[PDB]
This record gives sequence, structure tokens and C-alpha cells, in this order.
Amino acid sequence: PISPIETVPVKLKPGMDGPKVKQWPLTEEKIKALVEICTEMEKEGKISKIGPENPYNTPVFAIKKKDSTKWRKLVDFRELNKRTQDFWEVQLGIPHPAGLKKKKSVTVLDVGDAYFSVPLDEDFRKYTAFTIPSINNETPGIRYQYNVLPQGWKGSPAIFQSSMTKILEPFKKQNPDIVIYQYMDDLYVGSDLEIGQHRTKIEELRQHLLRWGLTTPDKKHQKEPPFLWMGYELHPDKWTVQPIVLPEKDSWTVNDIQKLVGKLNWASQIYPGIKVRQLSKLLRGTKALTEVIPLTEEAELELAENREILKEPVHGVYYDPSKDLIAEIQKQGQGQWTYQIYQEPFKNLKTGKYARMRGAHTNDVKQLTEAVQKITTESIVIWGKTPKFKLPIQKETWETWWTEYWQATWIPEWEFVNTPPLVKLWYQLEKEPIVGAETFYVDGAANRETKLGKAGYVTNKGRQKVVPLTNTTNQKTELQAIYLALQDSGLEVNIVTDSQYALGIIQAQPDKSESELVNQIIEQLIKKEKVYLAWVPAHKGIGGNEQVDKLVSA
Amino acid sequence: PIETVPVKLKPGMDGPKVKQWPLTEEKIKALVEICTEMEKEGKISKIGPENPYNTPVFAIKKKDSTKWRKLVDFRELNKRTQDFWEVQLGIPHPAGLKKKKSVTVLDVGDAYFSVPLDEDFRKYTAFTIPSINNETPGIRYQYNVLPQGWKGSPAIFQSSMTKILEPFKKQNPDIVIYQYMDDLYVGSDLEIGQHRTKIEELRQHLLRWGLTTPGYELHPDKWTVQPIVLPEKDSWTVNDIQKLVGKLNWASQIYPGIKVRQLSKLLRGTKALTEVIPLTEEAELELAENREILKEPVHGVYYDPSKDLIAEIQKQGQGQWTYQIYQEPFKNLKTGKYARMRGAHTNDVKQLTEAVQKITTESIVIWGKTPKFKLPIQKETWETWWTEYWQATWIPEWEFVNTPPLVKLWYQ
DNA sequence: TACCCCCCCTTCGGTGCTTTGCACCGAAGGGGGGG
Ligand SMILES: Cc1cn([C@H]2C[C@H](N=[N+]=[N-])[C@@H](COP(=O)(O)OP(=O)(O)OP(=O)(O)O)O2)c(=O)[nH]c1=O
Ligand SMILES: [Ca+2]
Repeated sequence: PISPIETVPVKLKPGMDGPKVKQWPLTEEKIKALVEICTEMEKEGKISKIGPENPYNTPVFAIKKKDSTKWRKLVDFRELNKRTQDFWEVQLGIPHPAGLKKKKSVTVLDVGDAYFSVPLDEDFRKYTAFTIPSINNETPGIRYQYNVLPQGWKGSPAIFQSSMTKILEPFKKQNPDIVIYQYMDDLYVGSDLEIGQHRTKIEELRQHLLRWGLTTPDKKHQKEPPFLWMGYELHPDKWTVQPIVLPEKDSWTVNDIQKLVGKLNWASQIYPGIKVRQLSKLLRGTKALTEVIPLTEEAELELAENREILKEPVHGVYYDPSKDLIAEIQKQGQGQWTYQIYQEPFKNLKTGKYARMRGAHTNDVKQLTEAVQKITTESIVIWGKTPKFKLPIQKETWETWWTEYWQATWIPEWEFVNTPPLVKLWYQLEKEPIVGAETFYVDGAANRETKLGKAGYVTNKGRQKVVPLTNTTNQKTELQAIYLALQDSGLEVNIVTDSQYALGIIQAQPDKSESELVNQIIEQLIKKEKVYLAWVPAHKGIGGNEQVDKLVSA
Repeated sequence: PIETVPVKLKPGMDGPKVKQWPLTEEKIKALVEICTEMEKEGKISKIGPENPYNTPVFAIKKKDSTKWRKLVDFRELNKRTQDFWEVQLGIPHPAGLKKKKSVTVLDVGDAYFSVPLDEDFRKYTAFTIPSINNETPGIRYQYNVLPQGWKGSPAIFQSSMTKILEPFKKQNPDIVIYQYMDDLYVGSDLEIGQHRTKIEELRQHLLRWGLTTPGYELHPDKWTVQPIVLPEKDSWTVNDIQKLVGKLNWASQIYPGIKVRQLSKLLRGTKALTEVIPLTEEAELELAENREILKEPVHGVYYDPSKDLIAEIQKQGQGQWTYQIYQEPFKNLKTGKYARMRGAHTNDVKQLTEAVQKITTESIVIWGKTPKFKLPIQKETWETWWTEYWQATWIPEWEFVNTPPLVKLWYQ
């Protein structure tokens, strides 16, 4: 054979052998387009006829190239992949257009037959053995071993990406001012060269890629804006996503909502303020992907205003490494947040959204910190720096939160933006007991078998209560006992519990909860003017903690 | 041209496969430049995706350094070489190091580049440099010499090191020298001026053996333990005695002599929290005897070299931080408190980073080990910012805890 | 009826402390997107 470029050694998982599985009953319609290009491979040295000395077999099929009449070949290696050695992918992420610095001229060129231009490893080739079908079952069909990277293997992408870099390395060193965004075979090349010199250098690189036997087809090649790159339309000074089609179905299934949600998550990167909360509330705990489910009046409202954002076209800008990065966040309610990252006011680099609900009980400050960290990670990926933050929280609101919180927390350089709704702490536990406020010693208990329990309290002024509780747990009664003391107390109240569980939940100042009992405690705490929570150990003969421990066990 | 010591992983164990986390621009620049010159000097050489192993890499500046320093996160590799640097080629610990009035840390990590590495082990040192916005896929490398920050590196070089030291260990007999990875700890009872001179002598004594030193000054005798303390009040409220009894109740798991009966008696009624309670004779006495037991040492606490060290840290607010180092629960080998660290009253993460570094340094001097940390922080908060404030050439093991202060045990 | 990468949103099951309840998290299958 012949030898284009430096190969990569491959192995199997030690003490294991190759792929012996029988072919799929493929329809003769695909077989026509199949054996056509298949026989053309052997001429170029891409595939080879093998003797039965090769005892391996792997299935094969083909799917049409999207937006093309051409067909693309795929070999099912699922069983070969299970027994093939592990790699470490060199694809660490995806480039974003909002990271592109502005370039005077830009060229985008695909590599024709990308995997097939890279030589496989000599000794490993035997394991690619597969057989080609026929119109009848009489003729057997030739068995072949790949001499290059097959579409469908688990090592094909990683080896291609790494080989491509070694090829582009000498050129990149000769042309330091050329920006080559290398993603698989898709190449974005840009420069500040004048368009005449730029295309000249493009040809040197097409020659340099050709010197290693890498094709640069003209049809894939694009010389004029707006470039189609990574599903975007790149214009000289602006960019946008390629248009987004929302399904028009009258009756929705589960696979319909999924397609809708994903399309919206994709749109949320530039179209500001996309919300997925109420559409995703429909997919919780559903069995069938095919099941039909109705649209709530909430999710119907959400899809309408999400279509109105998509109605008017939007666009992003490019990165100016000289000017600062700015990220401003707004609160959308129900644990939903959106953000815009920009440099010049009102010209966005990109947008996004953080709606993750982390934990059973949370508040708006916790969720804002989680969103700031999501943006910081996202921003260090794309621009390698942390943006300056414009946050809808008062400076003294934050200063109070992080100083008092028992866990370490922080936010980078930021300034207050007065855009409502503002983030606030809806209540504040006193650091010291309240003089003149009634003091409530609460307690609760449940029977592990009966699921029946009591929750009540005693006070210094003689007040009392006990409540029977049905199908409850020791935790719920300890929370319930506090709910009572909040209901039956004045605007200022001291509450003494022996529950570690409840005091932990309340001291973190939540404004939202999955538990409905907690929301009612939250609701009461906002109403109060001064609340003081305290803790004593149980069964120590302490205070009224012993007296109410007696009432609720009876 | 030196003989390569063979290294094998722990029995039945695979090399480190750890993803590379995003890096800032200034750190990627510093790394590419550090990695370029290290390649033309043959210390490293590029590799390919056939290598299934990877280790994260980033850059730091030491305290006041101003010059970038490369740092690799070998915690996953070190956990899988554990047989090597403990059982086989390990170092004895000089228990007298903690007793010296001054100790200086020097970065000798540049000498590990002298010795080559076992060829079969270079497959586990793979690390990847990321690219801003994924302009380029990951550029991979691996180490041809002893890597800076691997725990097998100081053990292999130990033979070469003790020879380089021997003339100066003889020229100055009573000066203590300990080596923990990329750092060399040297301590004397000499005065500050005499001490810093013998360091420069040790620097030149290292120069003629082919090593530079891009010094940290400790004072192990100075460090002070933190004890559990009871408040002083001329009048006690119900909440005061309730808080007090809860604290003593918690402290009874360490000092068993703690008694609560006469103070619990004072609470017997159902009273308002702010109401004043005069102390009885036996309560005043039970309080007195309790204050004395907390002066004592914990009975039966001692260090076990076979066991791992644990380090808990609690944020006390207004710049204060507390910490306790233990092996078994409630058997505390040391307790302490830090205050007015860098970043106080403005940045929590920086202080917490500064605290981990100080605590780890103390454990290295005292026991020659790095403890596993229980950190009061959320995982996402810490994993984001911690590299920005890290100034040390080692990286301890840590986990994250959420333990609200039901009782303020370690600080009033 | 293939492979590799990134993202969100949901379930589920393992883990440890708040304890045999509840809360957290990470793996995984749904989708979108790139080649
Ligand atoms: C779209 C697609 C691409 N790939 C890989 C394999 C392909 N390499 N090859 N041969 C690369 C690039 O595919 P592609 O760039 O889309 O087209 P290609 O096969 O390289 O031939 P061309 O039309 O003349 O340009 O991505 C895949 O494995 N499965 C897919 O569905
Ligand atoms: Ca192609």
C-alpha cells in the first residue's frame, strides 16, 4: 500500500478479541447506493479485499446526508467498541461565535471525506472486517478491512482531531496572525489581511493541507458572508443562529414537548428571556415518550410569549478584547433567571438562562450565586476572563447575607443595578432574644409504626397547645410545632426548639421550598417583625423543653 | 543519562483519568510559554489521544512571586502510587523540626528535572492544555523527567538529595532538614540573621549541584493552640444558661468530666429567655470545676502515622476562622484560630484558601502529612475560584460539608 | 438500530447525617446543537 501521514497506535482491551457478529437484513434500496461508492474505495486504497483468514464480522447500514441527495456510510461497531481500548478525547468543548474577535476577511472550508483521508494503524486493520450484501442472497459479497478511519467507530473522532492539529501545526507557526478555528474537519480561517492576500494565504494552506492529501472541495468552501458555521450565520460584524422551527402540532405528545424544550434551550443563547419552566412541568414522571398530554393554561401562556421573542429577528456581536466584559442578570420568578453578556450597551455578545432548582429549600440569594458561578464558568471558557457583574441586589442586601452565612460564599467585582424585581432577604432571625416577647418552647414527636404524632408548645405566660397529627414523621412534627408557635404568637416572639433538623432549614433563610409545610412557616416568618430562634438539647431537664416533651409524648 | 527507577501503580488499579477544567487567559499563556521552553529542553514532549490517562494542570504565583509557576494536580495519580512513597522509598520525619524557632521553605522542584523518569510510568503523567473558546483542540504532553508535584519524585531524588545535603548537614550538625515534595524545610534555633545566612549558604551549596531556588519564614514554636472557653457574665439570663448548657453538652464528648446537673437545675421552670437567673452555690461550683477541666489536655490523644489526618474548618465571621486537626473523632491533635488573613472583610474564598494552606503547612511541619479537609463551602463555589488564590505547590484532599452552627463550640 | 463533544430537564439510586427520614449528588436517558 501507500502511506500518507503519521499513524496512531491502537490496541484492544487486554485479553480480548475482535468483532464477530452477523450483518443486518439490509434492504436492497440502500445496497444500491452502498456497493456503488464501496467499490470506488478499493481503487483509492481506502478499503481492501480480505481472505477468510480474517474471522471478523460487523454490521453495516447507511443514512442520507441531511440536506443532500448523497448517502453516507455508517458501520455499527457497538460490540467492537465495547472491547476496544479507552481513549481521551481532545475535543474539550464547542466554540461560540461570541468568542470570535472581528476579522477583516473570513473563509470557511470543509474537508471532503474527512475520516477517510487518515490512515488507520497497520496491525489493527484486520478487526474492521465486514461483508457487503447483494441484490439476492445467492452472491456472498466481498469481505473488506478498512485502511482508514471508519464512520461509526469510537476512536475515529479523537484520532482525526489530533492528527489534524499536527498537520496544521507547521502552517500555524509560519502564519501566526491567522486565526484557524479547528473543529473536526470544519475550518474557520480569518485574518486581518487584505482580501487579496487573505485568499492567497488560504490557497497556500489548501496546498499545505493537500501536501498531506487533505481535500478542500470548492462546494464546501465558502468565500462570502454570511458564513454557515456551527449552525450560525456569521456576518462581517454580527452573527445569529440559523432559523429555528417550532413544531405546529395541534395535539402534543411527550416527544413533541421534548423537541420544543430543546429548541428553546438552543434559542435561549441569543434570543433573550426564553423560559422552559412550565413546558417542562408537563414531562415530570411520564411513562411513554408517545403518550399524549394536554397543555396547561400556564404552559400555553409560556409558548405564546416564547414565540413572540422568536418572531422578531435578533443578532449578537463579536468580541473586542480591549473593552471590558459585562454580565447583567434579571430575575424571572419561580427560580428562573436570564442574563445578557455584552461590551457596548444594548449590543449583546450572547444570552442564556439558569433555572436549575438545587435542593429542597432555597432562596433568591442562593440561586443568584449559583447563576453568577454558571456565568463565570461559561465566560472563562469563551473569553478566558471573568465579566464584571451588574446584579439586581442591593449592596447592603448582599453584605448582610455573606457575612452572616455560616458557609463561605463570594461574588466577583459587581455593582448594583436598580432593575426590579430586586433580590432581597424576606426575613431575618434576631441574633439576641427579644425583651418583652412571649417565649415559646415547642416540641414534636411521632410513632414510627402508628405514623401518628403530636406537636405543641408551652410559654412563660401560661399559654399552651397540643395538636394530633396523622400520617406524619418525627421531622414533620418538629416543623409543625414551630408553625404553631408562629401562628399563635404576636409580632415579636422567641421560639426554643430541640430540633436540629428544623433549625438548620430555617436558619438558611429560605423563601421557597418543595415542602408545603415549610412554605407556610416561611409565610409566617415574613409577617413577623422580630423572630428569635434558639436550640437546647433534649431530655436534659432544660426549661420548658422538658415540659412540652411530656405533653407531646402522651 | 541516568538510570531510571521502575515504578508500578498500587495492585489492581488504573491510572488517573481526570478532566481538565477551564483556564483563564493569563494562565493559558503562562502555561504555553512554560510548556514551550520545557519542550526545547526535552523535559516534556507532546503525545496523542491513544493515552487514556489525563491529569489537570494550571498555573499559580507563589506568595509575592510575580513569576508564574506551573502546577499539576497529581492527587489522583498520587493516590494510585501510594505503595511507592510510603512503604518503599519514604522519608523519616524529624519530630524536632516543629521545635525549631524558625523554619524556611525553599522551592527545590527545579532539580527534579535533572533525573529522567521510568519510561513505563510516563504514560500516567499525561496532561492537557486547553484553548480559549476551543479555538484549538487540546494540546497534550507528558513528562520525561521527574515531574514537579508528584509524590514519587522526592522519594526517587532522595538519594541524590541526601548527598547534596550531607556536606552542609555536617558543616552545620544540629540544623534540621526535612523534605516534603517540591519543598525543602530547613529550621534552626539560630538567630534570624544567622538563620537567613545559612539558607543562602544552602542555596549556593545547591547551586554547584545544578539547582536554582525561585523563602517562606515560619515560626513553629510561636503557634498557639485554641481551647474551648466559657463566658464571663455578672448576670446570667435563661438563654445564656440554655446556650451554655448546650455548649457544655456538646463539649462532654471530648472532656468527659463535664457536668450539667446543677446548671440544668437552674432551667427547671418554663421562663422567659431574657429573665435573669442568679446562680446557686452548686451551679457556681459545677461551673468552676468545668472551667478547669477545659484547661486540661484531652486524655489519650496521640498521633498515629498509619491513620489519615482530618481537618475541619468553621467560619466564625468578622474575619475569624477556627480549625481542629484530628484522626479519631473528638481526639484532637491540635486546635487553632486564624484572624485578619488576606481578604478579610471582603472575600470569603480567599481567606478559606489561605486557611487551608496555613493548616496544611502546620501539618507538614508537625507530622509530615497533608490532611483531608472538610470545607464549609458549596462544591460549585469552591471549584470555581480556588485556583485564583492558591499560592502553594501542593494540593490537599478535600470534601465539602454543610453543618449549621447549632452551638458555637470553638469560638465565643 | 453507529461514533465523539458541549448544553438543559427529569428520574433514580447511592451516600451520610438532618437518620432509618430527608436531603444531596452524580450517573443516565430524554431532547436540542456541532462534525
Ligand atoms: C454528520 C456526521 C459526521 N460524522 C463525522 C465523520 C466525517 N468524516 N468522514 N468521512 C466527519 C465529517 O463529515 P462531513 O464534514 O459532514 O462530510 P464528509 O464525510 O467529511 O465528506 P464531505 O461531504 O465531502 O465533506 O464527521 C459522523 O461520524 N456521523 C455524522 O452523522
Ligand atoms: Ca467533510
